[PDB]
Amino acid sequence: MHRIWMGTDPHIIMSALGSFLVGAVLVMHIWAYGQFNWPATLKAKYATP
Amino acid sequence: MHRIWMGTDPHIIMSALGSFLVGAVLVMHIWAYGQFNWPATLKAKYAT
Amino acid sequence: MHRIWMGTDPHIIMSALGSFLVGAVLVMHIWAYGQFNWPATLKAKYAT
Amino acid sequence: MHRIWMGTDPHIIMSALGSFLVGAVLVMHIWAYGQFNWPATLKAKYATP
Amino acid sequence: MHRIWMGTDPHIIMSALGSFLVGAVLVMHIWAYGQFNWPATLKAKYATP
Amino acid sequence: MHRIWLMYDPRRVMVALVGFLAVLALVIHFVLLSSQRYSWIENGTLGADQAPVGASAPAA
Amino acid sequence: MHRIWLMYDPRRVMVALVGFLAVLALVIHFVLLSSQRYSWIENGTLGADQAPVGAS
Amino acid sequence: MHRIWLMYDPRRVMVALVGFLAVLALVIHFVLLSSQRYSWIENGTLGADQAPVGASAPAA
Amino acid sequence: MHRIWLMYDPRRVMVALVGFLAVLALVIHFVLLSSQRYSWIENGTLGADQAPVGASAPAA
Amino acid sequence: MHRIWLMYDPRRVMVALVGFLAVLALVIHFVLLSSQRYSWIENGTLGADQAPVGASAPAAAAEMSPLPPGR
Amino acid sequence: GMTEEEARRFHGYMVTGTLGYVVVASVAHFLAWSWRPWF
Amino acid sequence: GGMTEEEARRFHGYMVTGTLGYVVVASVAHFLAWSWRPWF
Amino acid sequence: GMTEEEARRFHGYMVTGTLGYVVVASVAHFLAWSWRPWF
Amino acid sequence: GMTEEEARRFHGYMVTGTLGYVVVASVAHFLAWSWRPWF
Amino acid sequence: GGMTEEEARRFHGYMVTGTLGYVVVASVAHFLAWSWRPWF
Amino acid sequence: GMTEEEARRFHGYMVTGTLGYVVVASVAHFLAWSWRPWF
Amino acid sequence: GGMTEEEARRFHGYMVTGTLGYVVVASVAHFLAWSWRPWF
Amino acid sequence: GMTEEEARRFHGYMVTGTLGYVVVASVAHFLAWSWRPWF
Amino acid sequence: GMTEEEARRFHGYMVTGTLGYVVVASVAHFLAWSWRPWF
Amino acid sequence: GMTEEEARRFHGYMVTGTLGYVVVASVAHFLAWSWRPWF
Amino acid sequence: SDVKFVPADNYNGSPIIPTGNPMIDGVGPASWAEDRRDEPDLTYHGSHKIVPMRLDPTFSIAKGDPDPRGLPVIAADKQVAGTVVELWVNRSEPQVSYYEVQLASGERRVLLPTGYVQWPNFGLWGNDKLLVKSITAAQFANVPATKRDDQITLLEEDKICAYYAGGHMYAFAERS
Amino acid sequence: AMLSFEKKYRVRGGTLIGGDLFDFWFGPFYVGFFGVTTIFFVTLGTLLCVWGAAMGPTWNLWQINIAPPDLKYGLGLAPLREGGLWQIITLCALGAFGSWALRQAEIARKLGMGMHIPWAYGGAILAYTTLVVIRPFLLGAWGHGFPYGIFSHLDWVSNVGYQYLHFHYNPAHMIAVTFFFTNCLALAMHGSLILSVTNPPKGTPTGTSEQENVFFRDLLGYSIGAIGIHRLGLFLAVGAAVWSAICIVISGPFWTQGWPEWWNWWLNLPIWK
Ligand SMILES: CCCCCCCCCCCCCC(=O)OC[C@H](COP(=O)(O)OCC(O)COP(=O)(O)OC[C@@H](COC(=O)CCCCCCCCCCCCC)OC(=O)CCCCCCCCCCCCC)OC(=O)CCCCCCCCCCCCC
Ligand code: BCL
Ligand SMILES: COC(C)(C)C/C=C/C(C)=C/C=C/C(C=O)=C/C=C/C(C)=C/C=C/C=C(C)/C=C/C=C(\C)CC/C=C(C)/C=C/C=C(\C)C(=O)O
Ligand SMILES: COC(C)(C)C/C=C/C(C)=C/C=C/C(C=O)=C/C=C/C(C)=C/C=C/C=C(C)/C=C/C=C(\C)CC/C=C(C)/C=C/C=C(\C)C(=O)O
Ligand SMILES: COC(C)(C)C/C=C/C(C)=C/C=C/C(C=O)=C/C=C/C(C)=C/C=C/C=C(C)/C=C/C=C(\C)CC/C=C(C)/C=C/C=C(\C)C(=O)O
Ligand SMILES: COC(C)(C)C/C=C/C(C)=C/C=C/C(C=O)=C/C=C/C(C)=C/C=C/C=C(C)/C=C/C=C(\C)CC/C=C(C)/C=C/C=C(\C)C(=O)O
Ligand SMILES: COC(C)(C)C/C=C/C(C)=C/C=C/C(C=O)=C/C=C/C(C)=C/C=C/C=C(C)/C=C/C=C(\C)CC/C=C(C)/C=C/C=C(\C)C(=O)O
Ligand SMILES: COC(C)(C)C/C=C/C(C)=C/C=C/C(C=O)=C/C=C/C(C)=C/C=C/C=C(C)/C=C/C=C(\C)CC/C=C(C)/C=C/C=C(\C)C(=O)O
Ligand SMILES: COC(C)(C)C/C=C/C(C)=C/C=C/C(C=O)=C/C=C/C(C)=C/C=C/C=C(C)/C=C/C=C(\C)CC/C=C(C)/C=C/C=C(\C)C(=O)O
Ligand SMILES: COC(C)(C)C/C=C/C(C)=C/C=C/C(C=O)=C/C=C/C(C)=C/C=C/C=C(C)/C=C/C=C(\C)CC/C=C(C)/C=C/C=C(\C)C(=O)O
Ligand SMILES: COC(C)(C)C/C=C/C(C)=C/C=C/C(C=O)=C/C=C/C(C)=C/C=C/C=C(C)/C=C/C=C(\C)CC/C=C(C)/C=C/C=C(\C)C(=O)O
Ligand SMILES: CCCCCCCCCCCCO[C@@H]1O[C@H](CO)[C@@H](O[C@H]2O[C@H](CO)[C@@H](O)[C@H](O)[C@H]2O)[C@H](O)[C@H]1O
Ligand SMILES: CCCCCCCCCCCCO[C@@H]1O[C@H](CO)[C@@H](O[C@H]2O[C@H](CO)[C@@H](O)[C@H](O)[C@H]2O)[C@H](O)[C@H]1O
Repeated sequence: MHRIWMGTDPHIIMSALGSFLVGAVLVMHIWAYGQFNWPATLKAKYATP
Repeated sequence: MHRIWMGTDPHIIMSALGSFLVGAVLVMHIWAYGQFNWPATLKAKYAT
Repeated sequence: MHRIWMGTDPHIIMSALGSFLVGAVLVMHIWAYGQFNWPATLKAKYAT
Repeated sequence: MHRIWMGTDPHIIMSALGSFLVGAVLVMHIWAYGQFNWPATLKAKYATP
Repeated sequence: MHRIWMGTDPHIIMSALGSFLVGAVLVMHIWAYGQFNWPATLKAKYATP
Repeated sequence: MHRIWLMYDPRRVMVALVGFLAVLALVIHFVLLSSQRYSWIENGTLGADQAPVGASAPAA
Repeated sequence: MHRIWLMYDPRRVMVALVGFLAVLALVIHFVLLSSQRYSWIENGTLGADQAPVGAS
Repeated sequence: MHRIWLMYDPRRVMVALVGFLAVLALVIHFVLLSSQRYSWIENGTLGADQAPVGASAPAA
Repeated sequence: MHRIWLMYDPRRVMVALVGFLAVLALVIHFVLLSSQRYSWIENGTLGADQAPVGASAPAA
Repeated sequence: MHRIWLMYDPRRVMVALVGFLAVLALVIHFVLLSSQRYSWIENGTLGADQAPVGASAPAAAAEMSPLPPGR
Repeated sequence: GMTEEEARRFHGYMVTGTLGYVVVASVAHFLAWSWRPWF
Repeated sequence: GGMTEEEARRFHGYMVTGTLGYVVVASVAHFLAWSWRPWF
Repeated sequence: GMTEEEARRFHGYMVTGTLGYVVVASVAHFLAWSWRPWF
Repeated sequence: GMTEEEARRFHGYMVTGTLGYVVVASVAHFLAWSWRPWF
Repeated sequence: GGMTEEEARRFHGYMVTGTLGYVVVASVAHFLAWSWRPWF
Repeated sequence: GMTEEEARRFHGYMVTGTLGYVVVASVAHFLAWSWRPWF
Repeated sequence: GGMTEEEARRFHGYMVTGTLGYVVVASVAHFLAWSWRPWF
Repeated sequence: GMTEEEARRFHGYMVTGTLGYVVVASVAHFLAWSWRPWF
Repeated sequence: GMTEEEARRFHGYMVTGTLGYVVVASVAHFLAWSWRPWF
Repeated sequence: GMTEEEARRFHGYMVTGTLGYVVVASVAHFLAWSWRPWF
Repeated sequence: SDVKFVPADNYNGSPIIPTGNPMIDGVGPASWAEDRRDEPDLTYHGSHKIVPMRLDPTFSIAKGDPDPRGLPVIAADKQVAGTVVELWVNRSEPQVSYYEVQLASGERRVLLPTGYVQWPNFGLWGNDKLLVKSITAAQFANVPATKRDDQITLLEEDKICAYYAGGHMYAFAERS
Repeated sequence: AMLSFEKKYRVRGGTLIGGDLFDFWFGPFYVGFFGVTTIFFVTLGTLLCVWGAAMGPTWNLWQINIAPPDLKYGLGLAPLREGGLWQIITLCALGAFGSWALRQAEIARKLGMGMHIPWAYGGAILAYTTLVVIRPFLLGAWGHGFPYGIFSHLDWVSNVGYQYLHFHYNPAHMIAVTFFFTNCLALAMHGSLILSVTNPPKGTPTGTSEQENVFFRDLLGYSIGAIGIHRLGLFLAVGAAVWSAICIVISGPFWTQGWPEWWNWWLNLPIWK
């Protein structure tokens, strides 16, 4: 399968993969914070009455 | 059957198929979240 | 029967047919979802 | 009768005939769905009460 | 693994990493101050009636 | 595919692309800023259920 | 078929096509954005039953 | 009939044709979108029994 | 990535960039200064909870 | 960081910078002089608690309107 | 300038594209007719 | 230019095979649809 | 000018790119139609 | 006039920059959606 | 330029064959339709 | 573009990746069906 | 330029290793998340 | 017109100058946010 | 640009810098958890 | 034209000029702040 | 066939294509009014309107302008085409009408209409050379001649001006 | 058909876009790419004006009136029957006027002329764009544009003038009027001088640059010269349109009181307050 990398530059591969991962991870957290009600339970734990 | 790939560029085939799959999966998930009422039931499990 | 393909381009044929199928299948599903009341019955099952 | 075709590119004949047939078939179905009350009876069979 | 750095400029790498860390750390603190109710509880400790 | 950059001078294309995106971004931001729903400078701190919504259809 | 590109330089047609499609897309969006039914920036969160219809 | 392409340069008859069809298609759509019966963006979801029909004043 | 500076003269790009950034900064400051919530010359000393907020959805 | 002085002629930069700073200084002074809170020639002697502050909210009465009715 | 052979070749495409365009327009009119008749 | 008569013969075999495969799969789909919700 | 084999090469790309654009647009209409039908 | 190998390396950056731009916009939209969704 | 009489002669064979095939399938469709919802 | 030799090799990986994708999707659907069946 | 078959073979080994490392850490994360707040 | 080494030297200052500005601007936004949040 | 020998030494510092930074952060999180646990 | 020695010696006066100006402006701001704060 | 151009194709309204060198033959923007009267233009009292300045001592450079004589002329290809030997003046409306240029690396002297010259920095400062953006230093050798060096005819004016006019289209083209 | 000297000049080249494809003539007209776009916008914009007349109350040429939308629509496209059609025609007009100027640049390049004519026409385009784009944008509604109708746009001009009580007192308007009037005087003088030397009384020799120079100096007390009078005409004519664009863009976006009370600053100069 390693034939697939031929002709490419490693820095471009690692740029592309690096940017994709930053995107997906950020999106997945922004989404997960909406659904799981966290940190909202954390905030409500320490919030001042 | 392989010789349909002759004269193509494989990095373009992988670009087209990659673009299709990313689009198709995202369309299917936003459609499915509408029909299946999930994550809506997940959000309702942890709320106030 | 086969020689209708002479002088044609295989990728143009597969592009044309591929795009026709996508159009037809999308039309057929959107129409069929209207007539058969699905996924509407699916959505109603798991709605709250 | 075959001498009809002699002036002509067979791909043009197929393109022209294929255009006509798609056209006629679609017009006939759109028309027939109006007159025969189908798929309207199908839709009524499964519509939510 | 070190071969990833070949062809790059050390100062661009340190400049980019440094700017990332500043951005990430600032985001993380303003976020964390929101969730953990600090320094808000610190201010309330020493504030005047 | 990279041979597209033989058809056009990339030095020219990038200037056209940046121009198009800069104008488009300014147009979208101005459209949103002029709306009710997304006039975020005055109302950005409102919660999503407090933010304006356009009128619905009449009941009959 | 392909001899059309012997008459019209595909390098130039492809630019004019991008220009045409960009203007057409902008016109269709600005038409819809200004309608009542499809003013999606103000009302996009309305359900399809709630969305305006231009009856009078 | 093909000899019309000896009278006129096909390269620029086709531009004239495509330009004509563009102008004619746009005019007809704008004419309809001005009408009440065919203002389809606002009222396209109405069935034919609800679609506007124009009449003259009843002239009592 | 540095070969971008062979396509474009950095003596041009520096002057272009500073011209762009200065204009963009002045636009944003005057947009904020013209707003109500961020008219900071007159109202800057208001606390965050006292500063103006745009109209909500009224349900009325 | 001297190499900028080969990249551009110091006379033209020096004039351009001084021109920019003078224009900016005049703009900021006149924006302030036009304001209520910082109209220092008339009100500069007021204490910090006495100086104008922009409203936390404008006032209204339902029957009153600043603009005439129409269209 | 094109030969009368090239003229016949071009004219074959021009007729075929015209027919295809008219077919599409005909279906579009019959869809429009079924949605909201104009006579 | 374009496909030779040899390429045409060879291509036609795959074209027919792919078509018959597609129609077979669609036939299964319709049998399942009919047994789920008959439409006549 | 351009040779007929370059024209035949470009025609492959142009047809594929055109139809791919129409496919993406057809999906966008499927989303728009599901959200708020216009008929 | 750019060579084909210059185009080859240039395109890699153009793809990378486009992907990076789309990634940042995708996060920007997801943040905006979480703050105030438009559908 | 187009077709000699010889390939036209075999093209005609496929044209008549395809037409008759289409008319047969359409005949079955009308027989099914008539049994389902007669229109005269 | 690709040779018959490159096409032969590329096709094998393409078939393999396609089958792997379908297999994973088959497990995904079996899980989804057991969780919330839709017919 | 562009990566050779020799260099690609070496690069692929790290890429596979890094991808497995990432998936392993994410597998731990999902186990912790599931035991903390199950989502089905 | 830049040589390779001239462009590569300039690119160092250009990257760091850009990133330094963005870092300063991010502190400015942090301060502005703590004074009067816009969301 | 950076040679392999520079890259070899550079990598050793970058990894040890990274590990040190993670060590300090791990202590920070241990302290933070003992002060205000968040799960 | 400007030499590298000229630039170096010019930069010294340019930096003390800028620094002296920033020193005066910051004293002027803190006087203004003490008289009538804007936050 | 001496005919200077042929149709691009047989359709109505098609362009013409030059056969020879369009700058020499005079086609498109290089063309001139070929029937123009081949006589000098005259002042109201009937002297020659355009003459070299050495023939009328009434005229002199305005004090504190540069005299352009002896300056190099820099052509479109940045080559030095020559140096200004003389000014020609309009006696009906006092102005410089033509520079006369001694060609560098050649025997010949040629006229240069001042509309096609510009100063470095548009004359405000420097003024140490002349710029001719429209033609190359090679093409300066083919600039049309006047029959005499003390006078210029209306036809010769048209020919010379048309030569520099065509350059902006044809100077950097293989169409020669 | 061609002028008896023309064929010689009909070369390829000078096009800004489209290469050789559109580089041809249709009768007297040069086409080119912006010729094609001109005819597209002219045809569409004209046929929409005919549609505006059809759905309006009358076909009388003077009375046809395609009005802009109400101000309440702001910067949105109104319903077509309520001013939206005026907006589409405005986009056509901008496209046509822009294409026309760029087509003139191709023609000037093909003849080896300077660009003076496209830029002069740019002054008219600027004034139009100010009336229908820039001023309505600064006011925040496209409904501030003028209606397309031969007399109905004069009703708009009248009412906009009296929005400032006494529009004659607009200072930029006074300058613009002075350019328009001085331009008409200069055109009469230049036209008369050229004609009077080229058409002397019967049995008199054709005149000379010296005679027109002498007569012009008797009229103004100085000699403008042949290049100068064409520079002056262009300066006056284009300057008139530029000062016109200024005078309308300041009215509303910048000054909102009556124009007479603008002159209060002159009365209050400290030398005589
Ligand atoms: C209010 C104060 C200020 C108001 C200010 C008003 C200013 C008016 C300025 C414009 C007037 C001059 C226009 C002109 O001469 O164009 C050339 C053209 C043709 O003649 P040619 O050029 O000498 O010869 C060429 C031709 O023979 C062969 O050329 P070719 O074979 O290559 O091309 C084909 C032909 C076909 O002809 C046409 O297509 C033109 C038909 C329409 C002409 C309308 C002219 C305007 C009349 C206005 C007066 C009135 C009409 C009612 O030739 C062409 O292609 C030529 C195209 C010319 C396009 C000119 C368009 C001008 C539109 C002006 C609109 C003015 C709106 C105000 O001339 C004509 O067709 C005849 C025009 C004669 C002047 C009008 C006099 C009317 C007097 C009263 C009625 C007389 C009845 C007998
Ligand atoms: C000089 C060559 C490199 C560089 C080399 C280093 C080195 C070496 C170190 C850092 C460190 C840091 N760098 Mg630095 N860094 C550069 C450019 C930047 C840029 C930028 C806008 O370009 C930014 C935002 C940063 C940001 C940062 C922080 C994330 C971090 C903590 C100190 C700090 O705040 O420094 C702000 C940055 C600056 C004011 C400019 C950079 C130079 C100054 C002198 C600071 C860093 C050196 C530090 C004092 C060394 C101390 C001794 C060691 C601890 C043994 N660097 C330049 C291009 N950077 C330190 C770290 O990793 O901490 C965990 C560290 O040890
Ligand atoms: C408001 O209501 C109002 C408006 C007022 C009411 C009134 C309306 C009126 C009056 C309407 C009039 C309409 C009209 C009247 O005629 C309309 C006439 C329409 C016509 C004719 C349409 C024709 C379309 C033809 C097409 C699309 C052809 C396409 C050709 C193609 C694709 C092939 C291209 C060539 C190729 C591929 C290869 C060439 C080979 C080469 C080069 C080779 O081999 O060398
Ligand atoms: C709802 O109301 C309304 C809408 C009215 C209802 C009505 C609807 C109607 C009327 C529908 C009609 C549908 C229809 C017909 O009638 C639909 C027709 C469908 C058809 C035909 C589908 C065909 C599919 C074929 C496929 C997938 C083939 C794939 C082939 C492959 C993969 C092989 C590729 C080639 C190779 C490998 C060659 C190698 C050698 C090479 C290259 C060499 O040798 O060079
Ligand atoms: C209510 O509002 C109103 C407005 C009134 C309503 C009405 C609206 C109307 C009437 C609309 C009409 C629309 C219309 C009409 O036809 C719309 C027609 C649209 C069309 C045709 C779209 C076509 C798109 C084609 C595309 C995108 C092609 C992309 C090609 C690509 C990417 C490949 C490029 C080439 C490569 C890469 C190879 C280079 C060579 C290489 C590398 C080499 O050689 O090596
Ligand atoms: C109100 O709502 C309305 C508005 C109406 C609705 C909207 C409607 C419409 C119509 C929207 C349209 C959207 C659109 C349509 O196309 C949007 C299209 C967007 C696109 C394509 C974006 C592309 C971005 C690409 C970028 C950023 C690339 C960056 C590249 C970089 C950084 C590398 C540069 C090179 C370098 C560094 C050096 C290389 C090496 C070299 C040189 C060497 O080595 O030599
Ligand atoms: C509702 O109200 C209203 C509307 C009013 C009601 C009334 C409606 C009316 C009046 C309808 C009339 C309909 C009609 C009238 O005629 C309908 C006519 C229909 C017809 C004719 C259909 C014919 C179909 C033919 C087909 C499918 C042929 C396929 C052939 C194939 C596949 C082979 C191709 C060739 C090959 C392979 C050989 C290559 C050899 C080569 C290259 C070589 O040998 O070199
Ligand atoms: C909700 O309502 C609506 C929307 C209506 C519902 C309906 C939706 C519908 C109709 C959906 C249909 C979906 C569909 C239809 O077909 C879906 C089809 C999906 C398919 C086919 C997926 C295929 C995936 C294939 C993959 C992942 C392959 C990966 C290959 C790899 C990794 C190898 C790469 C090559 C290598 C390593 C060798 C290089 C060597 C080289 C270069 C050398 O050696 O030179
Ligand atoms: C919430 O609703 C919605 C959003 C809808 C839900 C759905 C979400 C969906 C659909 C998600 C899909 C996610 C997904 C896929 O499908 C995600 C895919 C994830 C992947 C692939 C991750 C891969 C990570 C790989 C990493 C980190 C590699 C690291 C490499 C390292 C450390 C080594 C580098 C060293 C080198 C290079 C040195 C060698 C150089 C050498 C030798 C040299 O130079 O020579
Ligand atoms: C709140 O909600 C949301 C936000 C969603 C929550 C989620 C947040 C998320 C997902 C966060 C993820 C963060 C992350 C992910 O990876 C974070 C990763 C962080 C990393 C990698 C930190 C690395 C730090 C490294 C340092 C400090 C290195 C220092 C190195 C030094 C000093 C040596 C320098 C070089 C030298 C000495 C030169 C030698 C020789 C040379 C030059 C020669 O010899 O030439
Ligand atoms: C509410 O209002 C709105 C407006 C809306 C709010 C917003 C405002 C905004 C956006 C503001 C932005 C501000 C800004 C942005 O960059 C501001 C930037 C300011 C800067 C860069 C200031 C720099 C000053 C430097 C000076 C003064 C240098 C003096 C040097 C001297 C004296 C030495 C001269 C040389 C000598 C003596 C000898 C040389 C040697 C020689 C010759 C030799 O040795 O030969
Ligand atoms: C060529 C590419 C085309 C891409 C697709 C673009 C959209 C075109 C859609 C055409 C098919 C429309 O098909 C039609 O969908 C509507 C959607 O309201 C269905 O309408 C019915 O079901 C839907 C739910 O599905 C209900 O919300 C609706 O109130 C009811 O009337 C019709 O029963 C069906 O016949
Ligand atoms: C507009 C954006 C939306 C997406 C648009 C594109 C989506 C679909 C892309 C499918 C990619 C594969 O599509 C296929 O690519 C190959 C090259 O790989 C093209 O192949 C073309 O170029 C190759 C190589 O230069 C030639 O040998 C060949 O004769 C020619 O047809 C095919 O003509 C096209 O059918």
